[PDB]
Amino acid sequence: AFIILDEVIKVTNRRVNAIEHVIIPRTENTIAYINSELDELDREEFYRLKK
Amino acid sequence: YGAIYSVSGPVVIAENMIGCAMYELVKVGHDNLVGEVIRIDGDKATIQVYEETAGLTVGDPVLRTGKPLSVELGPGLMETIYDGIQRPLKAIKEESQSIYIPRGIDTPALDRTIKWQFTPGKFQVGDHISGGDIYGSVFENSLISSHKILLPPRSRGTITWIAPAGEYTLDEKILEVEFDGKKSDFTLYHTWPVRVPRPVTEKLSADYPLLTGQRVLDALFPCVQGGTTCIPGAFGCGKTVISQSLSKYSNSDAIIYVGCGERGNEMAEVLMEFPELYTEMSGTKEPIMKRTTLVANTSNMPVAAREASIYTGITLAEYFRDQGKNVSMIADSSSRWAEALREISGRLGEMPADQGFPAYLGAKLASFYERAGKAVALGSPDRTGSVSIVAAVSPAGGDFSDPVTTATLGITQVFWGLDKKLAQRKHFPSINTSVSYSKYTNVLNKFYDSNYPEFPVLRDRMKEILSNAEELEQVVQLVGKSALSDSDKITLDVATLIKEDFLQQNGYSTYDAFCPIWKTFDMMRAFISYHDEAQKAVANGANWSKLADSTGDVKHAVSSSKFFEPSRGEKEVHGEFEKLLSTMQERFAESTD
Amino acid sequence: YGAIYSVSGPVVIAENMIGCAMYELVKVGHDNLVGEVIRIDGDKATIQVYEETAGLTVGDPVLRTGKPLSVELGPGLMETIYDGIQRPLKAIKEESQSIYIPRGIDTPALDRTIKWQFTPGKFQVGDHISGGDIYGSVFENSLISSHKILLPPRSRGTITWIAPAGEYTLDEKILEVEFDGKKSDFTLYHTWPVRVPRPVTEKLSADYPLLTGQRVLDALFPCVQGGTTCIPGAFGCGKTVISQSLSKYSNSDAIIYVGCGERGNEMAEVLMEFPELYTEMSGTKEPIMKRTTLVANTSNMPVAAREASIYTGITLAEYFRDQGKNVSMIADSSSRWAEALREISGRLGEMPADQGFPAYLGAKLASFYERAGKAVALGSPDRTGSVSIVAAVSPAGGDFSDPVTTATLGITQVFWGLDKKLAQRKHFPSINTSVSYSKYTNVLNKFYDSNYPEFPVLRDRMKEILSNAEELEQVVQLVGKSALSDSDKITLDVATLIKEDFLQQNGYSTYDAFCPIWKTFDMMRAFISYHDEAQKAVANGANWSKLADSTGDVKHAVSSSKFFEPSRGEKEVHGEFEKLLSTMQERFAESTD
Amino acid sequence: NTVSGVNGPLVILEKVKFPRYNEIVNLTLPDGTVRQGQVLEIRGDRAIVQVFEGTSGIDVKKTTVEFTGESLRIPVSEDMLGRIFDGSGRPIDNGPKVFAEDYLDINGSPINPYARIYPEEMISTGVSAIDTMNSIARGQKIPIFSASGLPHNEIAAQICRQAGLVRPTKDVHDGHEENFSIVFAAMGVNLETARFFKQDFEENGSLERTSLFLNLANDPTIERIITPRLALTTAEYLAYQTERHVLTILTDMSSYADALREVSAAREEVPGRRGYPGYMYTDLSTIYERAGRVEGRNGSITQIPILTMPNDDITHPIPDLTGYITEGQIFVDRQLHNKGIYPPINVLPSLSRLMKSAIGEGMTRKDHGDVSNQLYAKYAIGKDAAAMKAVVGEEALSIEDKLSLEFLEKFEKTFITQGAYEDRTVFESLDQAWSLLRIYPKEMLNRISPKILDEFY
Amino acid sequence: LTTAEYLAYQTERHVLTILTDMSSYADALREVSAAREEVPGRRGYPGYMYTDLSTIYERAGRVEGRNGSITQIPILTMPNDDITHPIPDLTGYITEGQIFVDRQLHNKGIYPPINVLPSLSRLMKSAIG
Amino acid sequence: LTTAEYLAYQTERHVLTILTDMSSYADALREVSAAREEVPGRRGYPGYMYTDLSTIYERAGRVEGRNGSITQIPILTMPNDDITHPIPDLTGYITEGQIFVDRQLHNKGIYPPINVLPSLSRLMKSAIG
Amino acid sequence: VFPTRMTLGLMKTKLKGANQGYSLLKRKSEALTKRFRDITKRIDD
Repeated sequence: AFIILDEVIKVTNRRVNAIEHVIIPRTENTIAYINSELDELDREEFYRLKK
Repeated sequence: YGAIYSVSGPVVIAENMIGCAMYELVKVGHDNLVGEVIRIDGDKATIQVYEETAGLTVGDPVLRTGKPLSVELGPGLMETIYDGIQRPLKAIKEESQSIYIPRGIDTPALDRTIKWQFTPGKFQVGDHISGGDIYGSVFENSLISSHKILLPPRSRGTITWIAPAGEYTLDEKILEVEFDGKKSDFTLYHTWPVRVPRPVTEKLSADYPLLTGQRVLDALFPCVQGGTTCIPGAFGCGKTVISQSLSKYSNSDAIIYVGCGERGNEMAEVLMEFPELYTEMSGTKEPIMKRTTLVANTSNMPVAAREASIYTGITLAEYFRDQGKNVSMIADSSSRWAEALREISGRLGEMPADQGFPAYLGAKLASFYERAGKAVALGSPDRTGSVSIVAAVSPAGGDFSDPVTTATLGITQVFWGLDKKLAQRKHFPSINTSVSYSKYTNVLNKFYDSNYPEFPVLRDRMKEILSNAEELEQVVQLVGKSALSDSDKITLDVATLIKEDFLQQNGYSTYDAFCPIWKTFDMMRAFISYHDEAQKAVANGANWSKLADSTGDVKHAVSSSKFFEPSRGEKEVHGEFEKLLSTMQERFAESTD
Repeated sequence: YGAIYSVSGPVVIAENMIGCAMYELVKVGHDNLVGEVIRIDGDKATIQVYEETAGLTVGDPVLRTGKPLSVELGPGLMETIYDGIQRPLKAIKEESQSIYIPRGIDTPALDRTIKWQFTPGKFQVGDHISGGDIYGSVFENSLISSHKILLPPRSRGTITWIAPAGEYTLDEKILEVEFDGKKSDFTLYHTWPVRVPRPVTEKLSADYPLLTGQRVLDALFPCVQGGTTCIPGAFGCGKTVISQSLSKYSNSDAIIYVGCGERGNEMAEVLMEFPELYTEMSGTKEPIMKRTTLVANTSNMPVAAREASIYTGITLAEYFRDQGKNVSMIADSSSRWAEALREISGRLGEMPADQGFPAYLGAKLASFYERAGKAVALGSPDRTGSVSIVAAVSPAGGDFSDPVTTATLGITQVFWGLDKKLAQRKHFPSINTSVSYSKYTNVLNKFYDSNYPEFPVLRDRMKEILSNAEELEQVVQLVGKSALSDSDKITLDVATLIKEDFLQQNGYSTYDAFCPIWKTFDMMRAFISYHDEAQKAVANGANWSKLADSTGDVKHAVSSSKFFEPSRGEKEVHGEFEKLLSTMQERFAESTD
Repeated sequence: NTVSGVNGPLVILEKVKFPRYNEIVNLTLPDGTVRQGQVLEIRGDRAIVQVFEGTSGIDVKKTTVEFTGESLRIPVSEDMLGRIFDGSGRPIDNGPKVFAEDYLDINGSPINPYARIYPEEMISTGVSAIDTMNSIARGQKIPIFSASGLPHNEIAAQICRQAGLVRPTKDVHDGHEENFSIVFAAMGVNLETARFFKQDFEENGSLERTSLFLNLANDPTIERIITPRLALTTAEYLAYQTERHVLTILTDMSSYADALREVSAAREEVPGRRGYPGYMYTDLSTIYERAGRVEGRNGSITQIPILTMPNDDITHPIPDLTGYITEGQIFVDRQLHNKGIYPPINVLPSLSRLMKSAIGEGMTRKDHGDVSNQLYAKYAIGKDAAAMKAVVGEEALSIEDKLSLEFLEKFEKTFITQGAYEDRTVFESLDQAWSLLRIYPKEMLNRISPKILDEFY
Repeated sequence: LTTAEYLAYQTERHVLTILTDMSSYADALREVSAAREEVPGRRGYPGYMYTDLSTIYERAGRVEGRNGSITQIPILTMPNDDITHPIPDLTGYITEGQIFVDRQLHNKGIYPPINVLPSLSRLMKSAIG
Repeated sequence: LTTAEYLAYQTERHVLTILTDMSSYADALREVSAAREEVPGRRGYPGYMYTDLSTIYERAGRVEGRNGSITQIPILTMPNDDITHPIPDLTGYITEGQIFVDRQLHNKGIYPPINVLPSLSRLMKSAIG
Repeated sequence: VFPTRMTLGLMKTKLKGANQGYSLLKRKSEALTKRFRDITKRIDD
């Protein structure tokens, strides 16, 4: 039981580190990139209308 | 003067303008709503009218006040609550019998039935006079003469008329200056444009040493006067609590509180609580209120008054800076000031820019901070005064990526974090060395190093101990405590002390309420002293467990210093610390052996 | 004449115009600034004046040239550096005593001080002639005629007189052509408008390789003469490096280098660099430069020049393409050309399309890439020519989804991606198979197979090694390399070697920068033989670590192979690569057992 | 005639059509103030002007004009060295009166005799972090890309005080042959920041060899845009006449861009993407063209502009346009600062286009460039491998990888860490690099030829 | 809101004002403008959306004499479950806390389904006695 | 299209018109309205872009005589790659389903690379028997 | 490259998936290492 416990904890430890460092910041950066383009399409339109 | 041609939405357009300038304050119609001239096309002027125009018509008169949007800085400024364009709230509460000021009702910018006793300064008939020179003073405090009457800037000449000592009305004159004929008469109150910064002899790097009486600012990353500081808010993280603390505990001459466009429930608290509260440097006569001049706009108040707010407060502080007093400027919050700008642009059809937020934003936020600072005071005596700016910022889009928070962090050299967690745990403020920096720090500590404190050495060593500890906590989580030595465990203990003694406060005693420079100094001296000996002794054959059982009485004593008087050794240098050095040395002989 | 009505910015309005196209060339003032009539509003034509302006009086004459903006096509343009508005920069250095053009100036577009050598043609007296016929030639190069002089398109007739062999001037007339009376007399140079593509008899499918000289380009996805290429930037592109390569290595007869409003340092690097390097077939008269004609513009140099640059360059290319010369046209960078359209659209006040970039960007861009390609030469003689358009682009949005990049991606035939991480490690130019394509590869690979190379099989195996590497690389980072097997462990390793060795072509040698079609083949062959042998060896019983250890020295030798010159063995097919095959085979026996 | 209206910083004048483009006019205010302005637009019996002084307080028939009849030019002189100016060329600390020996108009194109022969000599500040990875040639432009929460000001300061000590050493090597002068233009910065720069020039003894132009943010937005240009016109004059290498430090670029943006959303032009100007590119381009060797070929203008991202991204319209025009960038990172590394300049995506050109062999080694290629690769892979170490542990971390982990630490704490008075030289940087690089096997070190490798491990 | 201010001031009564739906009021405000020279801000919602919210908000608080009061609970419906939607964000800054009601609990079949997980009253202590 | 309608109607033929490239067609529409009084909507695309697509699309369907038909295959390349871009988004609505080609299959080395996961035709079952 | 027009909604849920996983998986990890330690002392004896 010990030897197995020793192997499984090593895998569970890698997964926490992976989701924390890689996954979450990728979701932040991608969201942001798209946000910045997106708001500008709505704004420029209003300026076009006004002109 | 003018005649109204059209009124479209909140905006009034008026013809027969042959002499309206584009900053002028005007009273529109017969309802005398407040308005200011944004643009001029031809003989037609564009005015944004900030106060409700339901009842207003076309063909009605437009009467200029004859000057831009300005604030009057006169005497009687203390123990009054104002708006950001400045009109006494208090006088409206009595007269109108309504707390807030409703449409079409206006009052002079200060009370005018009030009379003051004017004493002369150092001038006499026929002597030459210049800007910033003290022509007389008025008391308002029984601590200081808050209103020094200075000669107006943009005014100089030879004085044809000096009134003597005696009591005069605000309307009544006391000075005439001859400078290309009669320049004008002058009165106690002088006028000053909000967006125009006062002239000064010269501004200097922010370095003037004074406390805010909150230890953690000073200890972790030296608190600065003439500084610029941003603090993150979220309107229930305890920012409002530290603002009332920051205002009381300080030893500065005045505090100017600016509620830029706030809840109004927070503004209600500052009105009432501050006269209840008592000075930490002595004085009666409504203590905190007497030292404080209060500008209060809630979020519902005209977009102009909120917009003016930050400018108007900083103007009162700069003027006093010129007087040679140290003033603290506390603003909550520049995110509400920014928002208001968005409102005005949108109402005009003036294009905003990035994130829907004005293009006007960057340059304006920057214009404001540069007014704040250390200066040598305008006029011939030459004095030092300072204005310290603390501005709260908060999300403006529900993100911290908002143009405002990110623009201000660039301009500022001080950043101090603020947390929900530490506030629930009863540490107020909430500054940690991971969410802060101060680049002003090198000059401040240096200044402190001169006076008696060993400050620079101590402070670098303090930052490092809290940093190194964080890393040592991560090991406790993963591996546990079976891979940490006596020396690493010791780092943790010292760090807990630094945090306990400085960061955690809540007004436990009238020793947390005010702390001098000396008590801050003695606390850290004690922690480093223990750190070096303790680690040395474990290297020489001792254990953390051993150190702990013997240290006992001396170690609890340094933790509790914050409840006790600092006045034990002398009068502000603490005896509980001075004796500790000897006991800690003695402690270490026993520990090694 | 005209009268200048308004000068508002670089856009100038003048009344009392007449004629006026929509590309008509005008000179504004007595200063003679470059402009073009964009619009007409009423009698008044709106001209954007693209030259610098700080001293143009309103109410001066505006002179029409009577004709659209054109370039002169004739002898002596080769080995000459011009801007896009056609003024000899070299002449500008002498006259002006300034390297760049000063504003308020204008001068003729071709030097009129020199004489050129006319040699007869293939059209004698009474032969019928029709545009693009080779009337004669002028030698400009010391191995070829770079300028074969054609009769201009839409001219035809029978030649009464051909002047005899001899030297003449280029101002001097040497031909009379009869069509409908005396049609006109002709000179060596003729004009052609840049907004009119020069006609062609017929277009031919591309089939003849563009030898790019670079391994990473030949190997991953080859280009063809008659091709179209898009390259996206982010300032890690190494555009000057690859452009400099294209000029020297590409086996085209002529190369037209176009500076589209660049750094001004980089255009200066490629001018200076050509005479120092040597031609690929011998000849000196400033070697590489002798085949190279430059359009050079700088960023805040006249915008008309910048805008005209791709058009003027491509018209230069088309002329040589009708002469039956193969041409490599390098446009660097078209995104600054597109930027100009953003600017134009702004100045005028017209509404834009997506992200402020106009809609007319896609259609204009599409015409441009369509004027390039492989063709059968215009005129009776019949020759084959080519234009290969290679164009760099860049974001300004910090993504690859922005209009400029997108509109080019739509149209382009060959795409060479840019991977920021590889470039951060340095691997100029940097690509993966997933970010790049050439639709032309199939037809190219059959052609390469005839030549000697094992090229088809190597193209499929190259894609496959990179594609597998990408999938496995995600699994390694997140999960661990524990799931992976030893063959897939190898996949990462062989692929890594290809990254470092191919992509990197910056070098400090011309052997580490020029990799011939044969040198590129041997390298790729050697590396695949390794991978196949390697997957087998671990399969019948060997480790990734054990295998790695045995090849060891032999692996270093293939890495360092690239540094070694290509001029040895049979030609570039060295004995160094051939012996290496045997050593891999031997190594395979050891590795397995 | 007189003023019809003002819409923002645009002033609508009614006046006749006779003035020239950028002709100065003067506005007579009834307040006892004169304000200068320059024609942005000329139209049929009206003009639209941006005033350098003020931005508001402009009347109708109380306000009158007289046209100067003279277009906007800078009196550029060469005896302008040691004199202190503001953002218009008035003295604020009582530096010497401007005079005149030549007048040049500002248009980004004075006489423009910029480069058609590229730079090739080397300039070193003694900073390895900068010099090795980014080889600064004598007329290249490489900006400093930083972000909020960094001491970009401090690094700009490192350059300025350490330059003018390193340069005579470089004079002997034939890296230089001539004196150095610094032309500092500050835009839109705090009093406190402005004094810091002035403090640095005093402190060194290069207050007499520097020109300082100070523009503050509370001075008009129109004054702020003229400030970099004014500095640049002067700079070209010093280069021309007295043949010195002029380094221009133009700080801060974001402040300048905020000014352009207010004069483009208050213009009758619609601005580009993210409310940032459509000719924002152009405005930036004007500075950038003014780079390279100047006639007589021994003076030059070299440029380091300072950018702080106000939104922490290279996504933003300012970094992306800036980086395209210039030839590289020198990148500073947040992580390194937090840790205690000064200068905190990271080397992960910092890049020099004209690296090859800049290195030589008559004042630098030829191995500067070869060794650079290794450092960039190795560091880059090493940074990425470290993040990977965190995730995987030791179950996908090799022996070789452990060596990359060691190279990374050592590079950070030695190569990048040096105090603000520490001066290096190129030869020392190479030697220290060689040592770090030494633990790697021969096989590993594969982007550098065997000839080089074998001699120096 | 006006009717309420009169009952509260003159005859001194504690009034709770229930206002539903602030999202429909906001839409109306975005909706008007179709010949005005007034331009909206983010997501098509005004730049002056603040101003309009404020307007409702100004009638809310203690009345003068203070035994009567006007107490306001506005009700805001997220149409797409986005807390970064402009309507809740501006309001949230002005308001003294917020009540969050989530879909998840309604789904288990709890009614009312107020998750008190991110809900806050910032003057929680101040109310009780 | 008009010629196809003549083929389908008068002589009862099965007509296949293959119409490439819609994207090029979309741009052309976009370049105009830059001086028309008619104003451009979302992402600078005309609002009557839908109307333009629908004129093209109209000649498609079984003709009367019910022995002829015109079947229409429009060819769209996504210029930005996403399917929420204006060019594809509007077209997918007018049509009855969609067919997705994908970059990913192409990379592995597949031909014709067709992903089927978002691909569905909602009138498929009824037609066929 | 990822879709520009209203990706926001999907991308937000990706974040919520990720977030839920850190907390839960950390609880799970915490518990396994707490047990592991108990076994360690038993096995050694």
